[PDB]
This record gives sequence, structure tokens and C-alpha cells, in this order.
Amino acid sequence: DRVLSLPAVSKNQVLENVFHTAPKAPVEHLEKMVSANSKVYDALNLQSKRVLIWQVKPALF
Amino acid sequence: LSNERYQLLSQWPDFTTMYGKDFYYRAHPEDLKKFYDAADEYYKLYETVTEFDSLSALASQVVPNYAARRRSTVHPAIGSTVADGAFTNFLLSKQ
Repeated sequence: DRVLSLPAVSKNQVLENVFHTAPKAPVEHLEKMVSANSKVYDALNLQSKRVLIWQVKPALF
Repeated sequence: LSNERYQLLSQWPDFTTMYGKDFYYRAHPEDLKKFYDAADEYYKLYETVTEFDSLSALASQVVPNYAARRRSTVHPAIGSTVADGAFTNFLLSKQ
């Protein structure tokens, strides 16, 4: 019964209690806000090819 | 109206200042999964409030019901306050 003197908690159960959650990448905040601010650029810039300024305030000609 | 909702996603606390592993390992494993879910939620809210190419098709859900109320058989500009004021003239005169 030498196995009953070994630590009963497995090496697996250490690696799933220490590494419980997949950690958040540093770059996943950049490349997720950048793709969402690229829609703020598109709609709201005045130099974009798809501005909403002629759709929401139609021009007086 | 999207600007009034974007202004309150502007005032969201920077959760990415707590992504380091000295916050990962000091924190309860369930309060860290809630924190990583509250950060995934902000990207859900922010990527849909900046979907401004969807506002032009939401405006077409307001137009056809408004335009049918203007196709009134009485007048385009009729309302209740005028049509009640013209019932007072109709009722409180002789027959």
C-alpha cells in the first residue's frame, strides 16, 4: 500500500484546478475593438466610402 | 438613439486592466469566470451598437405603420384633440 502514501490528488486534478480557465489574450481586446471601431469609422467619418451622413441628413440641393 | 447607448458603453470600466495572472490566481475560480463572461458581454453590446448599417432597416419597420395612419379617410393631419373639438361644435349645435 505504498500508493496510499502518494498524494491522492492526481497530476490531472492539479492541472485542471490551476489552469481552470483559458486566459484572455492581450491582443483579443485590440482586434475585437478595432473591428468594431472600423464600423464607427465607416458610418461616421465624412471620408469613408459608406458614410451615413447622406442617409440621415439628406442634402439640400 | 444609438448615440445615447454608445455614450454609456463609453463609461464602462476597463476590464482589460485585470487580465494579468496576478488577478487570475488571486481570484476565486467562479468570480474569474464571471469576469471573463462580463468582458465577453461588453464585446457583444459594443459590436451591435456600432452596427450602424442596421439602423436603415429598422427605420423601415417604423415607416409603413406610420404611413397608414396618414392615409386617413378624414384628413392626413387629423387627430383626437381636433376631432373632439369638432364634436363639441357638432353636438352642441341643433341636430
